[PDB]
Amino acid sequence: DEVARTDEWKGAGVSRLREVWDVQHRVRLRVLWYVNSFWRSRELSYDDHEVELYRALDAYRARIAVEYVLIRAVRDEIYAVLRRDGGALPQRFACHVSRNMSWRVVWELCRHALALWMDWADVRSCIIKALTPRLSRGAAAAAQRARRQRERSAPKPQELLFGPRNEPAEQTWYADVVRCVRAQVDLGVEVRAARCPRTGLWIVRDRRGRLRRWLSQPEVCVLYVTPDLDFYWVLPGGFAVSSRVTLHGLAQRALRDRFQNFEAVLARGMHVEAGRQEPETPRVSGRRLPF
Amino acid sequence: HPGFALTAVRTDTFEVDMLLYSGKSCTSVIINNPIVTKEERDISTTYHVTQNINTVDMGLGYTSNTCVAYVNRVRTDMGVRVQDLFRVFPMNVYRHDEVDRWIRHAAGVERPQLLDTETISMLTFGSMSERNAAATVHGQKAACELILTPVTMDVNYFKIPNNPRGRASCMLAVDPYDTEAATKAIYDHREADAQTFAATHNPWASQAGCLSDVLYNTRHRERLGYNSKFYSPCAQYFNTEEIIAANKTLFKTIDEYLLRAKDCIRGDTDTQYVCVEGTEQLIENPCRLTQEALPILSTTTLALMETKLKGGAGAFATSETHFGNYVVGEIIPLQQSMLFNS
Amino acid sequence: PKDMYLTWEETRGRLQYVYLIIVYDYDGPETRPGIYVLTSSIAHWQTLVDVARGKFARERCSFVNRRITRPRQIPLCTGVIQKLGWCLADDIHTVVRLDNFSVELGDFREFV
Amino acid sequence: FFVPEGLVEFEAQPGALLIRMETGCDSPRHLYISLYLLGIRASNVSASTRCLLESVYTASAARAALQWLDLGPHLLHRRLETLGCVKTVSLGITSLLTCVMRGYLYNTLKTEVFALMIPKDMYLTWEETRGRLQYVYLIIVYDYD
Amino acid sequence: EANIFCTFDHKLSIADVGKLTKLVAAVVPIPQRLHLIKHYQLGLHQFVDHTRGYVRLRGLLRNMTLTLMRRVEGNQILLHVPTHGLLYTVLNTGPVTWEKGDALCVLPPLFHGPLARENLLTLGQWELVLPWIVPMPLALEINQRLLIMGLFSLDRSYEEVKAAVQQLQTITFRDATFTIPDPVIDQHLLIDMKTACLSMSMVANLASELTMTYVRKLALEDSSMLLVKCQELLMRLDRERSVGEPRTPARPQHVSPDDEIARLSALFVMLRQLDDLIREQVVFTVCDVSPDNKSATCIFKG
Amino acid sequence: ANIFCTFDHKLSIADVGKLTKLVAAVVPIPQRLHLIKHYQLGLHQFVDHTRGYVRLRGLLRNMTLTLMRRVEGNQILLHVPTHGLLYTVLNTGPVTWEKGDALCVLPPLFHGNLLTLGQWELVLPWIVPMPLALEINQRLLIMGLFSLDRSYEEVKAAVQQLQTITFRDATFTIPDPVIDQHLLIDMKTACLSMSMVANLASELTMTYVRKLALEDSSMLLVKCQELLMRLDRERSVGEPRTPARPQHVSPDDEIARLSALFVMLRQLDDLIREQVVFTVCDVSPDNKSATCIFKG
Amino acid sequence: MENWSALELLPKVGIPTDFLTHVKTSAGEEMFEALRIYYGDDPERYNIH
Amino acid sequence: MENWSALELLPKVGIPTDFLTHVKTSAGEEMFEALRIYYGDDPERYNIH
Amino acid sequence: FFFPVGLYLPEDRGYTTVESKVKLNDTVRNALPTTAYLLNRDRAVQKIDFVDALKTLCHPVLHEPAPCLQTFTERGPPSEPAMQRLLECRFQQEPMGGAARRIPHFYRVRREVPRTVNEMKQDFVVTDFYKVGNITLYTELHPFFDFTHCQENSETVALCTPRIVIGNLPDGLAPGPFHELRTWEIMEHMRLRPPP
Amino acid sequence: METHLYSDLAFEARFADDEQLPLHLVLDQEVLSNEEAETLRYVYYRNVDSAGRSTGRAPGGDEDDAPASDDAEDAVGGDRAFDRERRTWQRACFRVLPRPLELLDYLRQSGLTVTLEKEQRVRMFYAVFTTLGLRCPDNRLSGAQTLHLRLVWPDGSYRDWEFLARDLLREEMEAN
Repeated sequence: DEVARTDEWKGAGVSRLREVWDVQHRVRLRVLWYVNSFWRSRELSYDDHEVELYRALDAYRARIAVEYVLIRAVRDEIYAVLRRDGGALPQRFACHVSRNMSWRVVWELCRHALALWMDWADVRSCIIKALTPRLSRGAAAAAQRARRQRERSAPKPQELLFGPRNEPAEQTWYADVVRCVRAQVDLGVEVRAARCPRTGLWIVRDRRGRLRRWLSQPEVCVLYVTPDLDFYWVLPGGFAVSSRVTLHGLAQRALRDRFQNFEAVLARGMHVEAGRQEPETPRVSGRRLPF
Repeated sequence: HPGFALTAVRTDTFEVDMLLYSGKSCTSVIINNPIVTKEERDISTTYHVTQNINTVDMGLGYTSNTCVAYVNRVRTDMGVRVQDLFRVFPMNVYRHDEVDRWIRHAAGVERPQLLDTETISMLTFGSMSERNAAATVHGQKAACELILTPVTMDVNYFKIPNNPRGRASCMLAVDPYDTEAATKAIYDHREADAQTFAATHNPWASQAGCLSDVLYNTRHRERLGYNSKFYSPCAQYFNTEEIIAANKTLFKTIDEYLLRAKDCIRGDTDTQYVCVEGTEQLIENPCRLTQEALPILSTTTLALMETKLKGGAGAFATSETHFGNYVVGEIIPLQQSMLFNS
Repeated sequence: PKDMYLTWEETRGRLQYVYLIIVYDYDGPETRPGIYVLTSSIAHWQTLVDVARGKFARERCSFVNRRITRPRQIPLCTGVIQKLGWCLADDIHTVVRLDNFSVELGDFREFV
Repeated sequence: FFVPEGLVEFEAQPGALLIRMETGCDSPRHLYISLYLLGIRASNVSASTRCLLESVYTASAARAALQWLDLGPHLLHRRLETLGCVKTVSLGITSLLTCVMRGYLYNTLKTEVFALMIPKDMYLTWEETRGRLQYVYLIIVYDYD
Repeated sequence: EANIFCTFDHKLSIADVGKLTKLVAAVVPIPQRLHLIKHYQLGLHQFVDHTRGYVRLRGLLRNMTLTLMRRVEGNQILLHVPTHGLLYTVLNTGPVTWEKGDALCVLPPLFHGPLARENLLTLGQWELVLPWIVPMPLALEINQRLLIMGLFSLDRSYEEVKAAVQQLQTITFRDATFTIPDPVIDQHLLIDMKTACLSMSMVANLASELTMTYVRKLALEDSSMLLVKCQELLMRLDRERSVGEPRTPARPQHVSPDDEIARLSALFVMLRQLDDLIREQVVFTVCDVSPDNKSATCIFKG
Repeated sequence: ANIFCTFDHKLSIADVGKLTKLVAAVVPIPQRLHLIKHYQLGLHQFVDHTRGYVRLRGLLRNMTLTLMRRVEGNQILLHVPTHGLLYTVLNTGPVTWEKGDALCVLPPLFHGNLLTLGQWELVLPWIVPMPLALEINQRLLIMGLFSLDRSYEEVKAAVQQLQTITFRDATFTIPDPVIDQHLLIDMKTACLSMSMVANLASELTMTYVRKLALEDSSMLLVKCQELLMRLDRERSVGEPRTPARPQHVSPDDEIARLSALFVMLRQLDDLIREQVVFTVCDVSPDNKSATCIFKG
Repeated sequence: MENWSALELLPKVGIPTDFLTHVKTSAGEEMFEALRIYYGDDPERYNIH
Repeated sequence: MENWSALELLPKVGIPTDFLTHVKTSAGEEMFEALRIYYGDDPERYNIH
Repeated sequence: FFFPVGLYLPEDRGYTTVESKVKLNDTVRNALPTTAYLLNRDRAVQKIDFVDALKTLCHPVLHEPAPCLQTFTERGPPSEPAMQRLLECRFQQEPMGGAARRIPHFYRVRREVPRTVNEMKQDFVVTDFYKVGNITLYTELHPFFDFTHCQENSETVALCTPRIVIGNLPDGLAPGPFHELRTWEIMEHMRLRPPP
Repeated sequence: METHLYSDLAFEARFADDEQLPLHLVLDQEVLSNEEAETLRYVYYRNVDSAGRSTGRAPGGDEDDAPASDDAEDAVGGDRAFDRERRTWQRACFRVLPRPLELLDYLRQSGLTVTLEKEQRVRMFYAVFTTLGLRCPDNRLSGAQTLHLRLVWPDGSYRDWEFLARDLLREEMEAN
């Protein structure tokens, strides 16, 4: 009888159940240990010197710290350009203002909101979420093509009179809303934005088109980031300070290890055609009989 | 008593001898000679003789009329046997097994059964899951209900012919071919409601997303896994898209009422299934035209029903009301002097 | 015969075709072939074989288990379909037998 | 009036406005364009209707008038001169139109009353209750943004 | 039983009855096999639903029974279900070249390429789309390419599967070109892959120690064109596996030919089981075609 | 349907006496044509030295068969049978019939009483019961597989054992597929195709059970993967360490593998299947003709 | 769709019409199938092709 | 698309129709405007609407 | 046909119009309706209770508000600008260890919290709650759950929470005296209608 | 249950190309919510080595150590950084049981025989059976390795849990 490995696998049973935690002690998942695995019959050696654990903890520290050192770089850039201009900032966002108004207290509230936002930074925030489309698959040719289409010459009448017809006035902006009447900070916020054609400033609405109405509230402050990594930090009254976010003091494979945007493969219920309207999810559920 | 109050509906089919009036030569019937077709069998020889007929109306308006005249028997039982939801949704089970087993032992349903595939449901017409009972002493049956609030004012919502949906969902009050005003009249709630000037009468029954709305809109039943063969008496009051599709000028609504808005209940089975485009009988339903249900005589206590039965003719017409007990009276004496009249 | 009859249906299809099906369960030492008469509303052969595979995958895993547990002994088949004819949904009679039966002596069509 | 073939799309139906546009050249220096071909210049027009009606004027002379509107130092109404409404075409390679200067619009033998057509985007009313009569006006309003 | 009557709901114009009367002796798929039917149950438009899967229509169309259209008289079309072995005639609506002596199958309507959208029947919210009566080698190629697109596309990113499927969807058959519209991954397609995988592994096990090395023996022996064109595939296989040399085969040690006969018999069983998943049944075998390829006659049922 | 088959040659009355013994025999015709010559009659239109066997079985799938009905002096009434109705055919092949046997049709390689003209001959296919047909089909196919190595002698004893065939009153000599130490070309493609299919069946399931068990993975896939491990362990036991299959494959080589597997599976349907033609009924005495139902 | 010119040109018969409701109401509520209600004097019945 | 049954059933004028090329050649190489070639014997001429 | 069973008439509007005819002993089982008596096809007193409605009351689709939540969240916030006052929630999450000293630090602000929706469903009396003067009627969807529209990370998200007991029903749909009579029925059930 | 055997045999058969070791897991309500476990598309693991980057790259040196330098054109390297980041993950098998259960009574309701030292009868509402791989470079193995569990839902979002190799084999490696 050439008896199968499956029956001796089951009848050999499982030795013991051992649970384990993660490093941050957030999840706690359990591990089985079957005796009839081939894990036993390879005769593995095992050892852990402490210097390797120290280097492992340092590498894991870097992997956790890449986001917060990016946020610290953002704060340093804010303070750098705020020292650089000399304290005089323009209004880059459309809001009607009054002249007789106390403005030193708005500066105090702006410093307060800046310290509060630095206290409550997280990996689920503006710059990380705006960075995730930049790490994608077709980002290189898309940015190259947008650069070439931006840097195209003035068209001659030949391509206007016989060539093909020519051709994104709104942008997908990401926002961190902080607020000091309640010390409530709001992290993952999406804002549709474009220019006001009557002037040269920006108009910020919802995806529904709400005309986002926190800018008139005197206590909030917002951080805006654009997909081309342009930077904005807007105190009430429409005045704001601008920069570029600088990530050049950071490694590349750390940025791809941490929050590189995901690419999916084909499972059941998915179109082998690329990009049609898919049907519903597979949805293996316990409410129904599982069929 | 739990913290709510369910209210039931039912469809009860009578047997009607309707009389028909028509003027002289209302239509013209064109016939021709019979046409034979020969079918060869091994022993027999069956000829199908055919003859085609064109009927042309010779009237401008409705030149011929009918009226419902005389009933002689009630086909259904007019009972209170509650509609089995576990057979019209045979798939939805509880997540934990033992509580599901305990509920199945609590109710009468034995086990969940798997719904059929798409191709099997293409070949067969429907499920017809439930069994004919052995002794069917009173006729077929239906009684389906809705969870309502116990503070529904009964005097205007259970004594007159009212739409049990929560709002007056009469589409004919809407100006025709207007789709926005229809959902403004039957779904929105920051405005008055027809026939009862509150916003609604049951917040668990009116708007989109009520358990009535998710349980008796047929599209919400297709969104989950439902059974098609069974007939829902609520379904004429909650299939919203059919009512929006019935938003025409009223002549066309009457034409669809006498042409397409007649229903199917098979007469032989013990429950009330639906016909599968059957040419046997089409059941005329005047409730679908008006979107209103009719209040039937209901009684809280035994003694009020006793003094209803002790009273003479027209005793069912009134509506007596004690402190915490109440009797709704029938708006038509079809329990008074139908079965006694025979 | 009430023992050999089975279905996976509410038997409310109009034209009920019939199918002889045998299997080869190798959970026994030699073989335990479960002979079966099967009605179905479905008429096409291949999709019926797919439904039967969905219903009889335990015999398939038993078949592969016989193949691994005994290499020298050849496994013969897994099962053979053969239609016999078709009837109507009211022609059944609860031993369940049929009053009318159109015949169609089809072929031994195997499946795994 | 004569017209090249590049402009007579959306013109085989009788009844449409016809405005002669100026052109700083010498030989084709006047050109007769329809109102619908002016629709690729109005900012009032939405994107859907514009991408519709620009996908019918993909000929030679239509884009030349489009360029000639956007090449001078002047405005539009210092280059547009209204002629009125057409009533018939002739459909050659150089189509012949018959515009109506003053009066009604009708067929020969008056058997058919032609109708003036205007696209939905340019239409504009300022009252919910129209009178027994209402006049029609052509409004050009400039956005000096 | 042999004749079924489908009645229309709408009134019929002259254009409607004129479009219908050109559809005499055409194919109509009917699911229900009832004696009298409405036009919503006619043809295929009751189940045509894109973004769902071509294999779904191929599965359900396989179950629907067929008929021919004759004796159209307005508000009735009198479909006639053909019985087995008798001689009937068929007009092909789909632009497929027909040849004599050929056997036909039924496939869901894959579009010709210009997307003509010739519904060839007008209702307000109903169309009469038709399945394509197709010769056997094209339908076999369709099932083969469908299963290849099914097996290949697992666990692949969109890039390589796009650059392969854009080649694989294009078919050619007698100066024509068609595509597969909704090739998506479905449950029936998945269980057909699992059965194909079981069958292929059974072919792997049930090969003897001499049929496995026959191509190696001929690769030592002969050099034809297809010898090279198969040897490159097996050589790339064995080179991606091992970076050694593909060994010369040895002498056959245990010869006992009843084992080889039973071995090839089990191989034949598993190979017919694998082959039936791409082969559809013959629904029409032709007798003679019109020289215009507009119609033909066929000796089979529906 | 009727077919009239005439002869342009002169027909001797002795050959009429030969032909009336073929009162009802199966003959194949390449296309259903109402009036036909005799050059399309039989299997003499496909005989040569180089094609041999598999070409005729492939060309027999698409030919339509027919039965001779009566004999006029210069035309033969051929009658195409239809399904369900029954006819009386003659036992042409060397095997004798029994009741209930499903009859299949096979090209007569061994054949060796036929109509004779100056360039045209008459040859009729063997009407054999289906189990014998599958039996000699797999016998010829294994005999074609062994064709490369007959320089050894126990394999010569093997093919000598495979040469004869056991049946009721039957010792036939199935002809050698390899002639002059060379194989005929269609059998060469057939044996090569089943060889390479047996190779790719080994070399692709090791990938595809991994590709498929990322879905719902029943015990069928588990025992399939263990069986594949048994095949791998018994394959490379006399070999170095392992074949060591990789995971990241080029897509187009996998396409060229799988399409080749299916397209060479496509050209083996004529050998793995059998056209059943007749299911026989009550036979005549001494078994030289029989009434049979045409199950086609 | 419907040649309404042939109704206005061919000689009719004279019938006493008795609509149920008012005839403009039965026109505006679409009891009948195909309507050609207008006002004034259409010259549509003259251009015969 | 004209009613070819009307051409079939109406009585025709017998003409010595003698053009230059073959009939199938002048048809299939598109000399005329709207062709309609049935090869068998179409029963569409027998359905009158 | 349709009919109610088990309703609750108000007590402050209570009356009797049949005094001379009926006289019921004053136990609570006659003072709270739980049955309904109808007539059959024959003139026969049939009876329906809550017991026989178990084929409907206990279905697992009745306790799944997920399609209800989906239909509630697709039509999102009320577009009425007059009622931009009730959709304000701040439902944060913070640690609890520092809370015992942050509780005098919470009132270091002098700015109030907006009113919650479930608070806003309780300041209507039994009879105006069905009128249009209520704002929260688009929140009451199901007798087993609480539906709301209020804000997380400055976006109005729909939130469906289950009413674990029957106390979370609003008083307009479930008034206090009704609970008192229900408890009186419970006390009659345990033979305790005179309590000690 | 049924995926653990298959993955055990798969890692056995694939052991010589990569010396991964099987790691049979169960996840429950402490990890992810039931709404997340009902639509869980597939899992992902990666055997990051002890001191450095990962397994899917070159051992010493690469072209991903450079700064990103804040450019628009090749914002992070280009497509090659995407290919290196996609190559380093491997897809483990996956099986989810979305009904409440008890693990030991489930495995005894299947064919297995659990002999635990004392009744640690764990209860849960939904059990997803996953099975990762962890590498040994040579036949020895360092405890300073770490894992990265990646759980993917079809919207594109994910979650990441990480834990070392030391705590995984703190007792079981010491039991052999």
